Amino acid sequence: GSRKIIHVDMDCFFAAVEMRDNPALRDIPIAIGGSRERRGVISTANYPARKFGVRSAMPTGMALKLCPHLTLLPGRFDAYKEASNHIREIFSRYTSRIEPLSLDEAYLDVTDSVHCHGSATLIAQEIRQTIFNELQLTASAGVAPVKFLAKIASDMNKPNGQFVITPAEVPAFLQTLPLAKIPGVGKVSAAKLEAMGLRTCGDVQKCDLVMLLKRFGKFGRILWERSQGIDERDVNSERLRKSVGVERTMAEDIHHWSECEAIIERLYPELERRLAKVKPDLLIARQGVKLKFDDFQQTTQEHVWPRLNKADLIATARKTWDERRGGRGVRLVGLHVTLLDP
DNA sequence: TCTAGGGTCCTAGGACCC
DNA sequence: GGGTCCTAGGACCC
Ligand SMILES: Cc1cn([C@H]2C[C@H](O)[C@@H](COP(=O)(O)NP(=O)(O)OP(=O)(O)O)O2)c(=O)[nH]c1=O
Ligand SMILES: [Mg+2]
Ligand SMILES: [Mg+2]
Repeated sequence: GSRKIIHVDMDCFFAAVEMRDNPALRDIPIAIGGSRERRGVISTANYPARKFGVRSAMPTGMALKLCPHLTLLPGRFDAYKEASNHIREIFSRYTSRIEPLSLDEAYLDVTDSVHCHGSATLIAQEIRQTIFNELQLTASAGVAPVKFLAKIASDMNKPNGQFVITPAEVPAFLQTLPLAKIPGVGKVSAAKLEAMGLRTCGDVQKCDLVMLLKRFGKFGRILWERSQGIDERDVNSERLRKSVGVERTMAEDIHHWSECEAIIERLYPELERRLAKVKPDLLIARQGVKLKFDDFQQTTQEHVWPRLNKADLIATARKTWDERRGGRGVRLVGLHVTLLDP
């Protein structure tokens, strides 16, 4: 009962789309992100820009100090979305067991595919080809017996490549796998783990499960499992959006409620529009707001509420402003909704 | 250099129920 | 005291 799992992952996604649509962007360093003056960060960068050290999540300020000729694009989301719709129609030609993780990424469980003589490797290659014809965008892929290994595999041979891991390669693959490459282990976790001489899955193999649950709860089980190649999570295909939010970071910290209110007036129409798309009657489970202060502490307050409603979001924001700002400057105001359950 | 905006999932206490 | 809902917040992903 080995499953055949594919992870497909578009190369340089936003930047690739911008380079296809404008060829002159191809060989010069580019990134999608907001300007330095807008306090922006980098969404992604093309390869000529990564060469300079530009990365996603990097303050644009730093990107420019690292790469002064950086061309900065604002991003065209409908174009990325269009591409994402296309690559999912392509997957559906191969299986209906498709679990998208974002615009540019999806798991596929092809275990029971009678397609490329049942070869998970050919299906992958054939998906990547056909995405490139049809879209002029390259993708990379990872083939493995479980979700997370397929994900790690998809990074191993990018851009425009793939990587297969068979059950037989699994133990050698894990011995040296750093924990930080496990999805769900980021900076903080990696540092706590490294603080106790745990760097690889091989280090974790040697640990006791009881102590691991004691010092991490459910996370430590997951760590213990994945360190062993164990990942019983099924490719889902039935997931639904749970929430929607709209937030803006000001060029300068605000200090007056009039300013906050004015921000909210512009945020609201945008949230209404985006919600109307998926819930015309605007019916919801919870609505609330978000402030982030100059000490980067962020606070949210949200409450049960039957329908998107501007005035209540403003009143809630005023309470929050008045009750938990303690004279700090404010860098960010946000609106938020929790969707109904079914 | 100076730290986005779109989300998901998990944890933890009190309310509330039984 | 165990479920589960409510609200707040953190880590992480893309
Ligand atoms: C990680 C990340 C990605 N994104 C956007 C831009 C990317 O083009 C897109 C896909 O994410 P990715 O697969 O993590 N990165 P990528 O596709 O640009 O690069 P790679 O080729 O997959 O390494 O999502 C951000 O807007 N902020 C982020 O911090
Ligand atoms: Mg990608
Ligand atoms: Mg991705």
